Amino acid sequence: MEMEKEFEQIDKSGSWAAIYQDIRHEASDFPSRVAKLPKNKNRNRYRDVSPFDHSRIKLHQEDNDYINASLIKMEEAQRSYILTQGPLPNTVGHFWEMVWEQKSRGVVMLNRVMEKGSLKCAQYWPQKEEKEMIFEDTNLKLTLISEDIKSYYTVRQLELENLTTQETREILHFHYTTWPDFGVPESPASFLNFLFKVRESGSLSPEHGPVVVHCSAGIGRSGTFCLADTCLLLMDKRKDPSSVDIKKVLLEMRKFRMGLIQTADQLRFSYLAVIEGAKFIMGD
Repeated sequence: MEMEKEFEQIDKSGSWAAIYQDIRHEASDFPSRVAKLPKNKNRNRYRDVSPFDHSRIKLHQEDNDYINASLIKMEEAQRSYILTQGPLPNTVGHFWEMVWEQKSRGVVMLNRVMEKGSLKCAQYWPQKEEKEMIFEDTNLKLTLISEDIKSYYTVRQLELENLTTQETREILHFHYTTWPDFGVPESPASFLNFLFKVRESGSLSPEHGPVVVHCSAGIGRSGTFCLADTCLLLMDKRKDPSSVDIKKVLLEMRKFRMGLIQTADQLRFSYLAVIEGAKFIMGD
C-alpha cells in the first residue's frame, strides 16, 4: 500500500496511537545482560534504555568493554549505523574511543546540550580552536578546526589524534540545532535538508566505518534519522517504490536496538519525511 494513502487513512481516522502501540507489541525482546551489570551503572543515562548483547558495540580494552551503543545493520539497503546515547561526564573518553576504533567519518547530533532547563549530554567537543580537549583515560586529543553555523544546523571539522601512535583523522560533526523542546517539527523540510548534507559528505558511505548518531537516549530522534534514510534508499533501489513498508523497516531496525521511535508523533513525522523526501528520489 502506497504509504501516502496509508498516511491519509491513519490521519483521517486518527489512529496514530493505535498503530504505534501495535509496533511496540510486536517488537523484538533480546537480552541486555552486560548493560545491567553493577560495574556499568554510571555508563547508562537511562535505566530503561540499554543495548542488546548481540548487537552492542565493544570497546577494544580488556578492562571494561562496555558502552551504551548499538550497530544497526540494514542488509537490503546496504547501510549501517551506530546509535548511541548522548555522552555522560564519565563516558566522553569512551565515545571518542569508539569513533576511532570503528573508523567512523561523521558524528550526527540531534539534540542541544541543554533542553527544557536540564543537561541532555556532556559538552564533548571543543568550542574554540586554541582550547583543545585531551581525554586521558583513552589517550585521545580532539581539536576544533573550523565551524559553519547555519540557520537550522551547524557543521564542524574536527581533528582526532590517537596519542599512542600520533595518527590523525578528520571527523565531521553534523549538529541539528532546531528540533523543538516539545513535540516534533511542523515541516520535515529542514530535517531532510540536513539528511542530504550528511549524505553529501561521504559519512554514510561504505568506504568509511558506520556513522555515529545520537540524541539524549539514542532511540527517538536518532531512530527517525536512520529510518528515514533507509526508507528513501530502498525506494531508490527497488523496481516498485510503493512496496516499501515503513512499519516493517522499523521493526527490522528494532531487532538491533530497543525503543526506536518514542512517540506516535515521531512515527507520523517519519512518514511525513519519507513521503516528502521521495519527491526528490523518484526524480523531483
